[PDB]
Amino acid sequence: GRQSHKKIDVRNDTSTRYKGKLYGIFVNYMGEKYAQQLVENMYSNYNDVFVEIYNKMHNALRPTLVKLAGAGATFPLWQLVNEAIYAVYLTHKETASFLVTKYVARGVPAMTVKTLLAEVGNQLKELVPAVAEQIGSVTLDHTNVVSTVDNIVTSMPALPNSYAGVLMKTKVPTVTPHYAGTGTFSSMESAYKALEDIERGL
Amino acid sequence: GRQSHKKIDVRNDTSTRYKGKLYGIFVNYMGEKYAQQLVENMYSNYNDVFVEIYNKMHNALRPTLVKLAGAGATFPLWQLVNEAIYAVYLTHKETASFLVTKYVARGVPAMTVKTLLAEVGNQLKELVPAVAEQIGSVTLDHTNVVSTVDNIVTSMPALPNSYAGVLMKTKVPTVTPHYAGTGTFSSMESAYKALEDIERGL
Amino acid sequence: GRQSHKKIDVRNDTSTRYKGKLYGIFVNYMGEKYAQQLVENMYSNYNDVFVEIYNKMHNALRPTLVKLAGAGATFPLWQLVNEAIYAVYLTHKETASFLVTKYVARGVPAMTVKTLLAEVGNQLKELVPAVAEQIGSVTLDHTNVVSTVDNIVTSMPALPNSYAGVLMKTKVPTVTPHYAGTGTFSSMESAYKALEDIERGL
Amino acid sequence: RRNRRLSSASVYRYYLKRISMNIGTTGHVNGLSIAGNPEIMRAIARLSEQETYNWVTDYAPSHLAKEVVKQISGKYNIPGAYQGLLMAFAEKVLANYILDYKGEPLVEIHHNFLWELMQGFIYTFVRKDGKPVTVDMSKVLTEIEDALFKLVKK
Amino acid sequence: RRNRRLSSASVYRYYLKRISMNIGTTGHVNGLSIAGNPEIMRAIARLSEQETYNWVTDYAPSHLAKEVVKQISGKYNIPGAYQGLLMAFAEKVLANYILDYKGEPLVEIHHNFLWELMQGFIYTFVRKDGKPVTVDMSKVLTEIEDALFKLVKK
Amino acid sequence: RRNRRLSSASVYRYYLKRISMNIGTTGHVNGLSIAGNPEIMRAIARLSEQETYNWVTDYAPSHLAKEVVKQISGKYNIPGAYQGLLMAFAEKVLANYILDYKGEPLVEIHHNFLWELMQGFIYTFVRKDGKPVTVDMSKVLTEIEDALFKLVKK
Amino acid sequence: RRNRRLSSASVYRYYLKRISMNIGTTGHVNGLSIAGNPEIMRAIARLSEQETYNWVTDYAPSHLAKEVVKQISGKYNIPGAYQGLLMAFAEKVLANYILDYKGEPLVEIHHNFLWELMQGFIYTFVRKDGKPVTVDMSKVLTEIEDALFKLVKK
Amino acid sequence: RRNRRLSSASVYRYYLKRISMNIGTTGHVNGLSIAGNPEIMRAIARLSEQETYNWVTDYAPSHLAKEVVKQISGKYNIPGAYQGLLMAFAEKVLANYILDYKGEPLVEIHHNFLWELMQGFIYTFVRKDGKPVTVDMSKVLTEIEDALFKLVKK
Amino acid sequence: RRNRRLSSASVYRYYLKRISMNIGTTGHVNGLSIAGNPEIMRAIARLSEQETYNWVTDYAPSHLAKEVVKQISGKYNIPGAYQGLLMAFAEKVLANYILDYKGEPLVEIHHNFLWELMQGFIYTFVRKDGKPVTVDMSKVLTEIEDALFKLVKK
Amino acid sequence: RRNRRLSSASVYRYYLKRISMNIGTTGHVNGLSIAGNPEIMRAIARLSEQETYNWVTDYAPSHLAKEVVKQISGKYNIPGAYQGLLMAFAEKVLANYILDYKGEPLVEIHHNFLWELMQGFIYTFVRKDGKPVTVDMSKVLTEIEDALFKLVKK
DNA sequence: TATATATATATATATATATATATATATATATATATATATATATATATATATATATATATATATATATATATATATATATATATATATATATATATATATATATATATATAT
DNA sequence: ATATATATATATATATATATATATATATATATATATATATATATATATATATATATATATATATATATATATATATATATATATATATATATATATATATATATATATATATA
Repeated sequence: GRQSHKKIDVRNDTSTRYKGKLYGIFVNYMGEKYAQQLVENMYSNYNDVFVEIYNKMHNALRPTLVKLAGAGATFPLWQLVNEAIYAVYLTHKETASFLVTKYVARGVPAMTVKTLLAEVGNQLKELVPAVAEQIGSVTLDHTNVVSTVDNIVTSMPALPNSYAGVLMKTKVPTVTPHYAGTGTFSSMESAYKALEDIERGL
Repeated sequence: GRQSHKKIDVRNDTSTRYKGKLYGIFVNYMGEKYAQQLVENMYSNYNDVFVEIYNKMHNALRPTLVKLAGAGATFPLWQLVNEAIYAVYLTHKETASFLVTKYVARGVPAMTVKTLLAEVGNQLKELVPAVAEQIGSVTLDHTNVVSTVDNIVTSMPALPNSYAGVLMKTKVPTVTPHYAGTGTFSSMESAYKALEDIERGL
Repeated sequence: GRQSHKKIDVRNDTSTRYKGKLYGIFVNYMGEKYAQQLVENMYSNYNDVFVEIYNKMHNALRPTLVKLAGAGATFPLWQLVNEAIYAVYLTHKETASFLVTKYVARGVPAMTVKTLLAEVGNQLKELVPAVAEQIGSVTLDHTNVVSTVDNIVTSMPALPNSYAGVLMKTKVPTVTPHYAGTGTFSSMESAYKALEDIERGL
Repeated sequence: RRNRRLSSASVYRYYLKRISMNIGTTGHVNGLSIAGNPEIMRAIARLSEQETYNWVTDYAPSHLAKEVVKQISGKYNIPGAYQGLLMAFAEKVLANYILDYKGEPLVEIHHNFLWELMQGFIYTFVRKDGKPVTVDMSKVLTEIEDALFKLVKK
Repeated sequence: RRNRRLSSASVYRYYLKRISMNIGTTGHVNGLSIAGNPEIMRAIARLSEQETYNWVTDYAPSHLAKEVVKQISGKYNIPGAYQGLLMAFAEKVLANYILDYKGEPLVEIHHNFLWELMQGFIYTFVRKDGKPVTVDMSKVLTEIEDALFKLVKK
Repeated sequence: RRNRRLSSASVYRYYLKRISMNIGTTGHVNGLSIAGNPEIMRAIARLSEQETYNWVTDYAPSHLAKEVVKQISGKYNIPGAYQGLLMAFAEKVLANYILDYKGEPLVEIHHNFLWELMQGFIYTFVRKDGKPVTVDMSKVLTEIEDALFKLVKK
Repeated sequence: RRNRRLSSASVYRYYLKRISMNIGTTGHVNGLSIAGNPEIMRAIARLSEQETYNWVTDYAPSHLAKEVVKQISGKYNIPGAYQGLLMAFAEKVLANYILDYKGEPLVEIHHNFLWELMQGFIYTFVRKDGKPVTVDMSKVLTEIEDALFKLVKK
Repeated sequence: RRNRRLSSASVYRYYLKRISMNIGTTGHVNGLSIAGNPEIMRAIARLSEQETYNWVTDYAPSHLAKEVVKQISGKYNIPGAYQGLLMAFAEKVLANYILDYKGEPLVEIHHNFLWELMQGFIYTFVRKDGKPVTVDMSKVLTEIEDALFKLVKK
Repeated sequence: RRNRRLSSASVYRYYLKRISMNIGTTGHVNGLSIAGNPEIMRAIARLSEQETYNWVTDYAPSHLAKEVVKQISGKYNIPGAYQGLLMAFAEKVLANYILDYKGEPLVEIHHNFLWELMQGFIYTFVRKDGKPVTVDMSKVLTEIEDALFKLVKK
Repeated sequence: RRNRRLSSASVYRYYLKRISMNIGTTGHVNGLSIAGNPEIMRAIARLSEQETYNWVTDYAPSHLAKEVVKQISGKYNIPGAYQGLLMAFAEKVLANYILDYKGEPLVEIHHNFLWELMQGFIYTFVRKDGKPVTVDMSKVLTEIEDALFKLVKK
């Protein structure tokens, strides 16, 4: 017993593992070059959607999850924030009432849900412009978040999940972390990438 | 339940998926080089017809669909715009009366149909010259679209679908988005393509 | 029902489809290299005869067919022009009387038949020299086409279809569209071909 | 492809061609090895058989429509071209209206196909006896409709 | 893919395509050598068979749901589009609520799918006789719900 | 990976993926040549089979633990998340304590996992009837403890 | 340089010319020896690639501005000169105000560019039909402003 | 250069000569070292290819203009020189007017080119049969105008 | 040098410019011969690589300081100039105090930089909405202090 | 490597890894060509087979030793760590003394391993019931000694 | 067609030359091979024990990394399947006729 | 016979057009939803392996020593002798081809007119 203690996260190689394994599978479908281009496009899409949104959200929110219900038993919070990013924002398929009802049914305190919804909104408005405009300039809090987001969702109908998928960021270009203004802070991460290839003779 | 949330769209790899899968299938018919040329020509045609017409129309109309009947239940609108681009334009096989009758029979408000028809006219005249000339210089609206399109269709006979298929763009060349005048705006999309291969050492 | 709307025409790949499929069949008869040369020669002949004559005539006549009897029910016009190219010209097997009688029997107005015969003659004289010399310098019209073509055909006996098949263009070389004079206009088609292979690394 | 009256030969043609397509499909690239295994071969054979069976069972109505159109044309002495055209028309009207009823009235399709047949709709035909005859398209169009509804017992 | 009513053809199609996927999976790069060996070939064949069997056994409920939704549409003369939409709705309600009961009440999903169907919920439909008829979505929604509970014997 | 109830398909999946890993292991660089030889191929196949058999034989106890945790959650109306969490707890406690007995008392692990489940230990849950219920974590923890010893007949 | 529509050719042109500039930079005088070494050559290649990649990534906004200016001009029939000038204005206002918001109100820039366009603000243009038309500068200026605010959804 | 009908030869000639120009461009002085590297070589190759593709795409209109001018001249038995001149005229009128509509009415360009053709506008040509014929420049100039408007369907 | 956001391009630029400086250093006068030697060339390459590596590893702290200063400015609507000035201040206070702790108390540096910012410490800023706001220099200086201590967890 | 109970998996693992080592051994550089030859391949296969057979036949004694050490620890409730340590002790004493008898008396090795086990020779262990127990290292050391002689029938 | 320039080719005798071949012996130089023994050099091998460096194996536990496998749900990327309709593309299949192309069948003359 | 031409004509199927239409399947959109996967997170827990340590042992192998001996082959000598080749010189003589002469022609190209 007690074999090991695995850790599941984005480890600066999930890109490569994904590309490699899927390439290996698809060579038996496409031939070399087609499989190459295919896995390239597949990972690019997966990156620009899932990484850019969900991973940034998870990294931002993890400390608050630990403060509130510090435990391995935070998985319900993770699925909650996932559905928040998907079901409510970018789709307006459900009102805050649904989530709060569901997770108090799942045993989560209400104000916790309200707080998490507030923060995920406060950061998602920074990530995607469309939500930032739909909510406008309102700081979310467990006292005002439910009413505001419920107004926003009911004002709109259910949007097709195509909005949640790709096109949202596709149509609108954004400031890079390689710009002036508020895009001059993070490339440190990418910076390492550069160093890496130089050391590998690349 | 609720396994996933799929999204169906042109994801900058449908070219590769199409080419690869059909190449794999056909190599057991042609051999390598012949299957290669075959899938090349096949995707070329499918691109320059379906992409250039239908996908541009869909990307133009999607916001208006969400405005009008924002829902997952916009599939009738999609099939409507498909039939409009095919059955009425480029073929003159049916008049506006037919579509409006059919879709109110399917439960669609008539003036909505008229608006969508007006807009698909206003954009197809931009995409295809022949339709722009058949309609002339008249802005369509849910007040006048039906009369004008009925005049045009009744003036013409049922045209062979050979027009709607390939020949339309084949016989007449158009201004590229790589030109002066009104061809100086979109290559941004294509631009990315170039960058991509440069990064891949291609 | 209403599964799809197929369109049947030359799509810059019928060359490859023909070659590949017949190659696949004939490998089980001749072996690789023999089947290769066989399909190469077969398609070359089919090209230089059927394409150069019938497809050019079809591309010329399609618009006038749509003007005259715009319909999907234009097939009788197509078989009419086919017989005209085969039975009357290049063989002198029948006089205009036979075609006009047969197609008015099939429900075609006479002056339509006369007009179509006039135009197909007016272009066939441009395509093939021998027919141009047989008719001389007389612009055909529904007022004079019948008498002229009847004189030409009765002047001749029935000619062996070997003329209509291959030999006609085989014996006499013609000005290429890669020439000065009246051969300086069309290579755009072939031009695209060249560009294509350069993009394929070919 | 040229016209060929339906017969068992057509069934077998479709069967074998589907065999080729399926062996192409399964071993997307490794067609040879898949061709060498007898078990996947049996599976592909049975699949192609079932596919032919489906395609057959969903075609008899079209055959009956073409049959009644043939009978009507024979009764009106119409050249083959328009016989095939009316076969296709009967197919269309049974498919979109009789079976699935896409939302369109019959007379709408009637006038659609009328404009399809214009050039107007009373064509003259010369029988083998030299006696010219005339028939109205819209008349026979409606005529086969009633005959069609008689078949399905609508 | 185009809509095709489920039949054995679908079973075999899924079977063979899973064959291709598994032969791709095992020999991650050495697909050819793996393809040549008949033993791993038998293993992959049996695996794809088992996977097809699993997928079949976990689909009959959705099949019955689509059946009853089809019946309801037929008795209320609903066009194909909304037939498929209500099929999907019934599938959703049986999955998330009837089988697993994720923590959400029925009428909540009811109003959710109501907003899904808005434009607002009493759509007027023209039958083949020309007699226009109107139906409330929420009513026929609530109708299939209780009828569904009758199926599972809840 | 997504949740999948254990079945023979899982056995076969593990089998084939271990085949790939082993053919990778033997021919560290010359994977192709080793892939070509049928004898080493037979050896690798049998090794993968043996390893799968090992992994299967050394997993049934965890399966029994997951079963009893499922029964307990079913009788106590617990959402899936905590069902899986308690499955994991039961696996841990049987492994480190019941089978190998690493040197630690039971109630110590009990309090450890209690702090694991805190936020405190009496959670309120809403059944399908709308009737809220409350359950103590430490009680049901101790509850499945006894039932666990009942299984192994400790 | 003459006006050329954006294209991949532009990307590659910028790439190569930056290559020349960088090979000039590194070997400040000993350009030949640095040109002879393939390693520093690969380094310079990747550097120029990165610079082009950046310049592409940070140009799409100005591109969309030019796009919407083009659409508006086409709708109001202006000769190319003023179309380019309004593209310039749109980029100005999005850069200084929309993105970084240097300390200046919108209407201030509006009047600034107005005096830029004066001579005097309702210009007359003769369309291709011979019908003369007039348009106010300040009006369409404010018009494209709101349109621009719509794009970024400001 | 001498008159040579457009052909694939032209495409390849332009391609290779642009290769030479680009390799001249990048290595402004160190052309040799740049010529030695295969990577920048691939870059230059793809650049020249893209440039040829651009130039090809932007020539079909002028080509069709030359085509219809050739047809008209053949119809009116005009010596090659004036055929080329009218080709150039059609290119001009489509470019400046039909595509971009620089601010000038058609008839103005007509009279411009009329003075271009004077010496005065009814030229007499002796056909191959010895039959002299006369044609008015202004007439045929107008003739190709309407014909041109038909091509683009203007 | 003008403001440029950090990026991989900066890494490469530092790399190449260090190459130039090193080749200048080694062959003090006969730099040409050293430039011709490939071995010393590899040595210089690896030297410049290690140099960039050092410089990068010794920059992340100041970068994070600039980041948090950017966040504070964003929440307090500060013009760019003062944002950069506070970035520099945070860099100074982490360097001299948090890392090495030269002999000076926090409030001493605080008042030093305050006299740096005087003219006196409550500046008026007019946001994009036209609403003027005021902020105390000393307050936010104290604010980023504790905030900085939070980052390094000091 | 992590602990793994001896089973056929171990046999096959050693077998294949020795295959890799041998194919590396024979073709000191030309590993590929030797890898392609099936005859030398069979040779290497049989060699690795014989090698595993040797290694197996030379391990049963150590297996029996570890078995009896396990039994003794079981009767004296000793944690796994010291179980493995005593297994190693027993293997040492059987090898160096019982089989080959290197020149050393038993009690000498006994005191050697005693100095190995000090910190000092009566360790206190708290059983699963909470009842602590103490055991003298030297006693059980001598105890497994004689028991070992009983096995070998010395 | 006419030159000249040398490139080869086919018809009969001299070069240096090597292509060799033989056919006869004699050399030196060498590649090997024996036949007896002697070295040094290194290739393994066995004998006994000792190291070091590794390759695995086990014996207990502990890590990180990973390959999977579950157990709960949530994503993303897909692979299919379905349910509704619509495309384009192509696989066939009809229904009428027309081509070319070639696959075989039906009237006399050559290979 | 099989197969190829030289005319006329079928049927048959191989494709390709020429229109209309099916059904089927190949993909692709368009929405809703499954189900099965391929991965990826998110926590918890296994199990099995790939490694890495953390101690103690094995066996096995790879090398290296530390002595003694083999046998085997790698070379090198030590002497006598072969045998086979690599050349070389001796003399005589063929044939073959590779270049150069010594005449007469070709044909073929490289040029030049």
